[PDB]
Amino acid sequence: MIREERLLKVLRAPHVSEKASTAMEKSNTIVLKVAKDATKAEIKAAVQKLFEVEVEVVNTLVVKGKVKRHGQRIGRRSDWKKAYVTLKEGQNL
Amino acid sequence: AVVKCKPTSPGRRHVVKVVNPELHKGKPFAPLLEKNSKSGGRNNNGRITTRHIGGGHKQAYRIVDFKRNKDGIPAVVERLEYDPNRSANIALVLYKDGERRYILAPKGLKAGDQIQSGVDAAIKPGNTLPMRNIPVGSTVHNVEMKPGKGGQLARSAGTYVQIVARDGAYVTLRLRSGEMRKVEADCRATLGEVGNAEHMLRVLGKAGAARWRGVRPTVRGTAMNPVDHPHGGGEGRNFGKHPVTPWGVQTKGKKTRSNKRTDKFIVRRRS
Amino acid sequence: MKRTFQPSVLKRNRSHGFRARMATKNGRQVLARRRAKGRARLTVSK
RNA sequence: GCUCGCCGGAAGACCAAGGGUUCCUGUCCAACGUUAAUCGGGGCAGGGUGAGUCGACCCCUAAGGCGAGGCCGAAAGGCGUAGUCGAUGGGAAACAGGUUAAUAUUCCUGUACUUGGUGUUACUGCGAAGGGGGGACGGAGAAGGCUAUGUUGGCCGGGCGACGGUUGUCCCGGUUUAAGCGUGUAGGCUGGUUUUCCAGGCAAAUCCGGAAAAUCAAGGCUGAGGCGUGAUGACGAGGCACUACGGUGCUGAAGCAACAAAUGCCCUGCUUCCAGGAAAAGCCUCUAAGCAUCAGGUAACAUCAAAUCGUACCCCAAACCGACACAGGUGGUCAGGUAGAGAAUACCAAGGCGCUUGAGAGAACUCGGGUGAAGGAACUAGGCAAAAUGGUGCCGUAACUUCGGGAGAAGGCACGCUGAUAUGUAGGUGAGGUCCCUCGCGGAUGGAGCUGAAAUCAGUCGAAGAUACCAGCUGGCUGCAACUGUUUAUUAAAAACACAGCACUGUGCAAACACGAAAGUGGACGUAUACGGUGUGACGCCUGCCCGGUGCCGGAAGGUUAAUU
RNA sequence: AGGACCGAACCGACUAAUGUUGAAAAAUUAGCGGAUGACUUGUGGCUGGGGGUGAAAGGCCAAUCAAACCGGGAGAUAGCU
Ligand SMILES: [Mg+2]
Ligand SMILES: [Mg+2]
Ligand SMILES: [Mg+2]
Ligand SMILES: [Mg+2]
Ligand SMILES: [Mg+2]
Ligand SMILES: [Mg+2]
Ligand SMILES: [Mg+2]
Ligand SMILES: [Mg+2]
Ligand SMILES: [Mg+2]
Ligand SMILES: [Mg+2]
Ligand SMILES: [Mg+2]
Ligand SMILES: [Mg+2]
Ligand SMILES: [Mg+2]
Ligand SMILES: [Mg+2]
Ligand SMILES: [Mg+2]
Ligand SMILES: [Mg+2]
Ligand SMILES: [Mg+2]
Ligand SMILES: [Mg+2]
Ligand SMILES: [Mg+2]
Ligand SMILES: [Mg+2]
Ligand SMILES: [Mg+2]
Ligand SMILES: [Mg+2]
Ligand SMILES: [Mg+2]
Ligand SMILES: [Mg+2]
Ligand SMILES: [Mg+2]
Ligand SMILES: [Mg+2]
Ligand SMILES: [Mg+2]
Ligand SMILES: [Mg+2]
Ligand SMILES: [Mg+2]
Ligand SMILES: [Mg+2]
Ligand SMILES: [Mg+2]
Ligand SMILES: [Mg+2]
Ligand SMILES: [Mg+2]
Ligand SMILES: [Mg+2]
Ligand SMILES: [Mg+2]
Ligand SMILES: [Mg+2]
Ligand SMILES: [Mg+2]
Ligand SMILES: [Mg+2]
Ligand SMILES: [Mg+2]
Ligand SMILES: [Mg+2]
Ligand SMILES: [Mg+2]
Ligand SMILES: [Mg+2]
Ligand SMILES: [Mg+2]
Ligand SMILES: [Mg+2]
Ligand SMILES: [Mg+2]
Ligand SMILES: [Mg+2]
Ligand SMILES: [Mg+2]
Ligand SMILES: [Mg+2]
Ligand SMILES: [Mg+2]
Ligand SMILES: [Mg+2]
Ligand SMILES: [Mg+2]
Ligand SMILES: [Mg+2]
Repeated sequence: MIREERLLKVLRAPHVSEKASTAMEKSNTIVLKVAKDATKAEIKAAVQKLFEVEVEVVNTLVVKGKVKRHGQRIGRRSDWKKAYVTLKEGQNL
Repeated sequence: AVVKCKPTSPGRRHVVKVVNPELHKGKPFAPLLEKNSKSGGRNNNGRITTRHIGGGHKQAYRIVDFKRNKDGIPAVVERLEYDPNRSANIALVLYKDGERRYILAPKGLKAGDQIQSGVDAAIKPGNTLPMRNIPVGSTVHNVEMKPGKGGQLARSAGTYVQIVARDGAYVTLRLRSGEMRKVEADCRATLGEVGNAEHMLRVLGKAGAARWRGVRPTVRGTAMNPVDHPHGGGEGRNFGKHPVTPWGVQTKGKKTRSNKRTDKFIVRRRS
Repeated sequence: MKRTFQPSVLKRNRSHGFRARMATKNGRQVLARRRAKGRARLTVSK
């Protein structure tokens, strides 16, 4: 079992976008920003505990931050991890 | 057999090849094979130390019994075989206890022939005996230099050694080079001549055949510049120098042997 | 026409990378020189 | 949007390398874009990369690297054993359809598959760092059996035509379906089984190897494709309806056969040749110590697990290497039609483009092309350049020659189209059906349909029938080099280098020789029919005289002569 | 069968014209040689500067080669300009 302090750290935010709303509407899939080291098992356990719904499958991907400019100064945004969490057909989060 | 090729193309006109129909046409005996990869003539510093080596056909190594110490057990030749690693052919012999080995193929040996090694082996071609059990005057090959080390002399195709005398614990041998050499009577020898004596009759016929054997072109010292070779330089063809190696040592007649450790064992240099 | 620089990240790392420099004392002196100069980029690794 | 032009073995599509947001959407036009720009690979903001099966990771090793101890070396360090790394190679498993503005073998639908852990059922000698097997391997060549794929016909849907004709032997379109699962075929390889013994396989072995008998011959292994199923499904020409006219909602026929056919598959096959063609693990199988109703193994049933990283986009290029949005360079895969030997070439399909300055004018001169009276190398250093030749079949072909050649020598004839021979021939393919069988994917026969050169005869059009593209100029004398190769990246390709062949000479193996203060290593797991050095340079006929000079080889009595004493 | 023949891909570079502040610090166009072999090409590896490598041109060793490049001795020395 994964300790609940870990679980409280792995979920960072819901992800808002047209793809995310379409995913939730058409495939019962919530899209979340998660911690970089959060595995699929941790994400699933944390959604099943913190949001107390049934998870079927977690798909994950790493988003690489963009290069941006702030007054001729080159900067880079941080990389971050996205999770496609598919709910179990009556879980409705 | 020695057959001349017909001149259907300029690279074939001079080819003379040796066809031995007796050789096994299938693959070698796998348990006795080994990998050996090529060096290009380079040593462990990565430097060329022997020029003119590189390329050539991939070759597997055949483990050959040069010791022939399985005494008192007869064996039967199953087949002659081609060995890319040496001039002589090799014979796969089956020992009556079920063990298989390769030996250098003696002249006239063929499938079905029985062989043996030991102090009580018969004096017939293919049999290995200590030379104090082989009569003086005999023709031998695969001669040992130290007892139990393994055969080291008269291994190349068509070669043999003559036992010319026996004096105490040493025998005198006439080597192929004409040298008379002493070696301890307990050193072993195989009776007969190494086979494939027609090996020296082949003609490669073209540069490519030498490239197939891993021999790279030799550039004459006189075709170089002085910076590269003592023979280098000159307007037009010029020599005017005593011929030397690329490292500047006279190469027409100067002797290079210096081994006082082994001088005793030589009776008369090949000279 | 073929030019002199033909990139390969594996060759780059094996020949100039941090661990290649750390492997010999003269490579470690390269690293010491670059740290003393204050280079923001020690090797080709980053 | 309609026309036009261009590429199409690419200028289309897709991998790997390399790049790194260039991808999609909105907004903006300062700078950047060789012009303008409302546009952009430009600015700014937001969005986008979804895996048990793809790849990495991982197991395994090659070259090579590092290397505990070790050996060696003023120091730094060199080499190297046991090991440990290292792919460009070996090792488990997924397909079809739908979907996004942008991802999909990753999402969804449907249908599969692999490995491993734990729990139950039955059976039970399991056990490795050891043994054996296997994995596991070259070049070339020939042919059969197939598939991809194409063509025609059939089927179904639509059409009846802007100007003579078009209800027919007319026209247009479609005619697609995977992995998996069952079958075990064309073909390839091999005799099988059962006992007993044995100096071999670092010990042992029921395994391997060897020997000896009995007894049986069809047993085993491998194997494309087809068939069935997967699939009552999906897809589907087209048609119906909306639009925010970009596309979506819904419905949906036929979905067959013959012929042709790969460079793909059977095939890591077969045949043959010499230059004689990785390794290790996964895997099978045998045992050691060890445990021995435990463990552990064999299959079945359930259940759990398959993490992590990559995934956008360019990729013969405006995104990679070339300072550039640069006529350059960059490995692999796909492979339609008509003609054609063809991946040449011409025109096209799918698909992609018109190359980021234009508008005029119609001088000299320059560049790239077309044609040219009469002459025809008179040009010039030189026929430089240009012009010309150019296909297939057949006829025919000299000196010389190493007997292979020279030779495509030279030179010449035929060639389109229509009809007949025969409404389509020779030939290929070969159904329905019948005869039989040791029983199927079957053997004999039969031939319908399909497909189809080539020739001859007769006629016929043009100036011209290898009509375009494409596609040898030829002969005579002579120098050099035997030949195929190599070379001055970027003014020299040659007569220069190499070469097979020849000779001399060194070298007896701890070889000579070479790299190395050394240890070592190459030479070579080679052994004088071998290896190094040197010169000469296929072959044929040959290779004369000189050892005084220099060098090398041998001698060693005599003179001279170092350190030492 | 063949370092065999003709000829694309592929590799090369014999001739000419163009280009020469180029489209290009070696190319383009038309022609040209090899094209189963001493062939060609990808990935990785090894050899290091009086050193390597060289079918040998003093060729090549990052647009640099009769002694690479970078830093140091170093403000070498310069009866010369
Ligand atoms: Mg999933
Ligand atoms: Mg993933
Ligand atoms: Mg040599
Ligand atoms: Mg020679
Ligand atoms: Mg020269
Ligand atoms: Mg010199
Ligand atoms: Mg002269
Ligand atoms: Mg002279
Ligand atoms: Mg950007
Ligand atoms: Mg865009
Ligand atoms: Mg502008
Ligand atoms: Mg932009
Ligand atoms: Mg190793
Ligand atoms: Mg080492
Ligand atoms: Mg140590
Ligand atoms: Mg490893
Ligand atoms: Mg690999
Ligand atoms: Mg896309
Ligand atoms: Mg077919
Ligand atoms: Mg993609
Ligand atoms: Mg442009
Ligand atoms: Mg370009
Ligand atoms: Mg073409
Ligand atoms: Mg004009
Ligand atoms: Mg003109
Ligand atoms: Mg003209
Ligand atoms: Mg005209
Ligand atoms: Mg004229
Ligand atoms: Mg005229
Ligand atoms: Mg005339
Ligand atoms: Mg004249
Ligand atoms: Mg004149
Ligand atoms: Mg000309
Ligand atoms: Mg012309
Ligand atoms: Mg003359
Ligand atoms: Mg020549
Ligand atoms: Mg040539
Ligand atoms: Mg040049
Ligand atoms: Mg030139
Ligand atoms: Mg040695
Ligand atoms: Mg010569
Ligand atoms: Mg000559
Ligand atoms: Mg040829
Ligand atoms: Mg070249
Ligand atoms: Mg050209
Ligand atoms: Mg030729
Ligand atoms: Mg050719
Ligand atoms: Mg010169
Ligand atoms: Mg250079
Ligand atoms: Mg110097
Ligand atoms: Mg000084
Ligand atoms: Mg100065």
